Amino acid sequence: SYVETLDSMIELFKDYKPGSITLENITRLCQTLGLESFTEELSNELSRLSTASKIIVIDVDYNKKQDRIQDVKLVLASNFDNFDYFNQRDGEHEKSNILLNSLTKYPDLKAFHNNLKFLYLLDAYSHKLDLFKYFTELSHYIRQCFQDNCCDFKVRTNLNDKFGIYILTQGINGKEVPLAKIYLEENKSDSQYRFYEYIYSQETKSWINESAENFSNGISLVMEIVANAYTDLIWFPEDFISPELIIDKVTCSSNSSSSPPIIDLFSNNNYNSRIQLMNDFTTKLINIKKFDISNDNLDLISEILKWVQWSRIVLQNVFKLVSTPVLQLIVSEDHIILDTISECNLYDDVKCWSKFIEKFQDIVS
Amino acid sequence: TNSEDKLSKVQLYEDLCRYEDTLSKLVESVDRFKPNLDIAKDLIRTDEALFENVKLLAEDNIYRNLQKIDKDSEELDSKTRKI
Amino acid sequence: EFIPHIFYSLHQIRKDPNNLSNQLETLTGSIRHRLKLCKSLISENEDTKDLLPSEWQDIIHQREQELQIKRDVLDDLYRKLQR
Repeated sequence: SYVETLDSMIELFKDYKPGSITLENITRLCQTLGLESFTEELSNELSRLSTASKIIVIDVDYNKKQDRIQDVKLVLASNFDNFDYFNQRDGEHEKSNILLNSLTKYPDLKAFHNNLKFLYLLDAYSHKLDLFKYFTELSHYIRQCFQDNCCDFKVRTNLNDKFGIYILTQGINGKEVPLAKIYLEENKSDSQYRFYEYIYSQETKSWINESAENFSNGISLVMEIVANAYTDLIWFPEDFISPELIIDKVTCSSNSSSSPPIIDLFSNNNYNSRIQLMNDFTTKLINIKKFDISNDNLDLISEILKWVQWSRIVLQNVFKLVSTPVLQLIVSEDHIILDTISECNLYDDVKCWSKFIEKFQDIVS
Repeated sequence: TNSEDKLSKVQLYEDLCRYEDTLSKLVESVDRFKPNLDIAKDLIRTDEALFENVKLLAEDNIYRNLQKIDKDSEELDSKTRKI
Repeated sequence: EFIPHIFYSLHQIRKDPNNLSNQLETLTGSIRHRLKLCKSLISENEDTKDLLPSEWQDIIHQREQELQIKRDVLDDLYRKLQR
């Protein structure tokens, strides 16, 4: 418990004071991650800091006259050279480099440290599973899985100068809104946890493990829900997903009485006087931020995202409209019924959900 | 005697005071080889407050300009006095 | 100068706690040295401690009122003496 507490304190200090962007602080940060580092003088005006590990080599070009980083290059010693370290922006011909941006657009090393920790994770845990190859290809397999399953989700890599596979929905204004981020994290619970390569087969329309011999140990594929943030939190039925797949449960620590705002809305008589609210939930609502979607759990991505989208479009809007100061409104886990007037369920199309909310708003206004 | 009272009146004096207190707590913690996070975070936020007050002191020059215009005032008064 | 040195020593504390106790003790002693000289330098100079908000506005108001009364009396003298 001393080592775990010390590591937690070290993580807290690293996050609380990331340090200023200087060549010395970048070198110290790389050395703190166990990266080999050397500095070369390319010219009287230019110095290069080169940092290396098992697979990754990072060259950082520093302009001595301007006191500024000029360029950053990632090179892999893998047979896979096609690792995307650029931001995916639609319509810019200049692929903006994530590592360079993390050192030029931010006031501190926090953005660079997080991106370097991610590259170091892939480096440490890549062998015959190549995680640089697999993580690149996974973004294509997820995009295909959504096309085959008729899911209206867009897949982008590398959003806002951060490594990750981002899942976007169309918002009300046609603006793309991130729903979730998929990335690899170290499995703190089980160092013997086998992480396999799963490919989405176009032929079977399923995830398949082609090579059960290709695994890495002590890594998990994590799906993080991107909250736009208590009303913007996503709540799940306690039995919606197996508790073994829940990495981060937001425990409302026992000294602030924040029920789900949903459950406080079954307890507090401050309703729209036109609606009698009926709760038909059989399970408790829990706030989940992170899911383990490793191995056979890749099928759950579409189910989790449909719930997140339904919860945002239907549940959160119903709650907002009921909470603003007689028709019966029945709210259950997968269906909502407004007397004999309108209903919608979790398995209906987004167009049915929008029509339900429009009709509900017209009645409640 | 009133000098120290005036010095204690300005905030950055209290700022250096509790910054010293926070480092005293930190050194006591490391002496016990039991580093407490709250002490270090208090130290860093107090240092930040010190540094913002360091900027706030700089925009000094207004008092100096008031001082020169005061000298102009009394020299004009003396000139008109001998007149 | 003690500010940048405090910053830097702070950062190699927060970057490398895994250094042996010798480095931690020596570096904490160095920070204690820098803040000791800090408090000393604060101590000998009264002006900085005074530096360390409506009074400036009051001084500006008194300066402008004395300036305008001087202008008025000088205008009166100019008007009277021209005869």
